[PDB]
Amino acid sequence: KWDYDLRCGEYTLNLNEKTLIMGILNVTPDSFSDGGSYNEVDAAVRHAKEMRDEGAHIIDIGGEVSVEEEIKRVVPMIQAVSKEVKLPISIDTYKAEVAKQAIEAGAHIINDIWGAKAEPKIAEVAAHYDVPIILMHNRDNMNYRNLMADMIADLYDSIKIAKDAGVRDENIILDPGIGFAKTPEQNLEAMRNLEQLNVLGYPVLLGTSRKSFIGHVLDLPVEERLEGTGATVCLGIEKGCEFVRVHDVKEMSRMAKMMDAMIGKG
Amino acid sequence: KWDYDLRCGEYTLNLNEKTLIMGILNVTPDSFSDGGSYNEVDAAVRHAKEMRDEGAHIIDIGGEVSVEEEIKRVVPMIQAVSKEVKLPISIDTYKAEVAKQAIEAGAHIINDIWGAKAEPKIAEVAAHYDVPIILMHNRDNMNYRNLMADMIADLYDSIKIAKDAGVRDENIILDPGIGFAKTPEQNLEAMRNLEQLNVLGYPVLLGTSRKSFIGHVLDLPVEERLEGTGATVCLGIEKGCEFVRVHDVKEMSRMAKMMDAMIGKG
Ligand SMILES: C=C1CN=c2nc(N)[nH]c(=O)c2=N1
Ligand SMILES: C=C1CN=c2nc(N)[nH]c(=O)c2=N1
Repeated sequence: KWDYDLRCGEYTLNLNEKTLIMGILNVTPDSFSDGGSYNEVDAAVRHAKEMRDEGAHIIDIGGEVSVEEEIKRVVPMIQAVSKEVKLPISIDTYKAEVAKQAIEAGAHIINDIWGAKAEPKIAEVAAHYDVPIILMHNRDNMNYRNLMADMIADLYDSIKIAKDAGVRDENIILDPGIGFAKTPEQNLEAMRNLEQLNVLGYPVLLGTSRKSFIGHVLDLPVEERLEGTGATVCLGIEKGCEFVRVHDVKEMSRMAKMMDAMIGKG
Repeated sequence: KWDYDLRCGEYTLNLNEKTLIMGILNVTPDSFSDGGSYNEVDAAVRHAKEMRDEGAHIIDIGGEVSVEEEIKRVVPMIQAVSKEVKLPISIDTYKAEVAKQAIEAGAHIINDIWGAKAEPKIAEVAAHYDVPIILMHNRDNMNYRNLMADMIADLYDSIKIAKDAGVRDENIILDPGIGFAKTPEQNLEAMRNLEQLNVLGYPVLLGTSRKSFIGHVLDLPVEERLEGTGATVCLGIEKGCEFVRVHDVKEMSRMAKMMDAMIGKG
């Protein structure tokens, strides 16, 4: 199906072998420093190692409240994790300056929850360093005419912005942005029709881990949503996503591996 | 989709509302009695109550090594669970005599892992008491020409046997019999093509809980197969099964409920 591998730098990710697991890194900050402290960075490195050991294929590191200090927080973490954990790293920001810094520090993938709409300059950064970028569907409103058709239009608006900056098709990944700009019922609708994103011809990453719509369905708090997240990950993979962004790496990695075997992946 | 409810006796089960959960009852027998003892029956009642509280919609009670004493073991359990747990009960046997007894004792559904091929008389019992019967795919060999097409042929051979005895279409349920007469790779194939069973027009029940093919994929022992079973339950429901037969009721009931919401069931 995919005639190219995801090229990340020192690491390369096969898209046909298996559903690739993106581990979400804890960011419990130090109430005492501007960022960089030992307790903060060591908990971060510790979490990455655990996630690596539980089957994560990528570590996702997020800083999100001002620009200049977002770098201070996230830069020291990328430096330590990239050094001590042999996995590609993605920076969860939508800020151009931030992204530059993070790749500078050793991040391999950009993760923009605004799909280059918040700060289009980020796309230039992406093209510049030749890294893969994740373009999530988002918008500042919920007034959809046709949810799915609008998501695809919105997404395509991100691709245009990215290609116009020189981003290669092979370094583009899409995300339906579940839990963003969508009502609980709209979140279910996107899930139910996720396979439509495939027509755009790009690897799709899904991120539904522990989110409120799972809560709204099950009536369960964030810590009780492991079975709910599992359902959305299974249905996601059946509908053709290549990546999942989860908190419970051990559990999700197991279901993902079983789905893969069943649906003939790899 | 289904224009009739599953009529069980005092209980009636809706097929359109939700994926219905079948709890597998523990049968740890008393090494000291022929059957009926307090420790054996009380653990049984206790397990049923827990499963009811965890969201089970049916309790499945199995005796399986001789005919005359299978009744001794399973009859006292049906009597106590039917009295103390307000849920329909299914008897997991393939033996005509056994089935008669169990419904006599209060069981509402028959669960035949040989699909009326081991003892066709069971079908007569089913028609006689007007109870729903589950016809599982099975055979004494693994020499398939075309797995799916043979399963459907084999299954249809069970339906013929059942209808010929007077069983009404509405009291017929099918099961692909995962883990029976199939290699691990064939178990994955049946899973991958489960939606084909739908053309026969009968509610389908899937039973994959903790089975060896999950083990063969994950390389994990029976007690470590909760995420693996979860994958097969999610994919099952997406492919249109109306029932699942699981051990981990709390967990499976949660994923099933989330799938239901996502795929527009209910
Ligand atoms: C809460 C968050 C933060 N960053 C994300 N990034 C991506 N790509 N997808 C998500 O669902 C997502 N959720
Ligand atoms: C191990 C067992 C015993 N009885 C069963 N009964 C049904 N209907 N389906 C199964 O998968 C099944 N597995």
